[PDB]
Amino acid sequence: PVKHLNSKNFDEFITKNKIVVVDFWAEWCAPCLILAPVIEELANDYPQVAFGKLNTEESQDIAMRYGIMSLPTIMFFKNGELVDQILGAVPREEIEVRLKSLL
Amino acid sequence: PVKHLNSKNFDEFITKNKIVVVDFWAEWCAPCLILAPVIEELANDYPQVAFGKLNTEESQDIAMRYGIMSLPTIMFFKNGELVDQILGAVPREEIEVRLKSLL
Repeated sequence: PVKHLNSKNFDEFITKNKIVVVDFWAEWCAPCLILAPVIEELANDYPQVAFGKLNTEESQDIAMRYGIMSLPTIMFFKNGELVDQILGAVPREEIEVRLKSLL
Repeated sequence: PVKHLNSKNFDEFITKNKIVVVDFWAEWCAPCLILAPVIEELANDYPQVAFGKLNTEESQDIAMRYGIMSLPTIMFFKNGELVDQILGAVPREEIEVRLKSLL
């Protein structure tokens, strides 16, 4: 249920979907890899939210445009606008409380 | 004067050199790219310190071993041991004050 985002489809994803979570990650980032299964299970439980993953090395232009630097970066979008973020691994509860507020 | 480090030569670099600075960076990281010229000029002024750069995407095993997550990460080594770090872009003065303490 988690979309693999790229430079070409990123804008469409956050435009067509009202409430969006984007996981900005990298292959070398241990907390990123650790967080991925929890993002997957959250995507399962919250089909009313669109979840996407953006590999910073793969889509460097998206990473730069958002000034990504601290990983994982979990960004929350509503109506195409960045409304919240989490920097670094956090508990599932941290993500879930922020999701429920946006819903 | 800044060495390009990789998985094979990393340990040697921080072992053979008593005082070392390592710049952990990525191509998509704007503060990383911004900081690179200042690292270069510092390497110029401090030939008594070995400076190296480690591209996280290139040497993922080194990145993971050190639990790198927040970029740029500037790590300071003495006798092969991590003794200080800076997370994120900082002024040159921040790096220079920490360098002078280690010297």
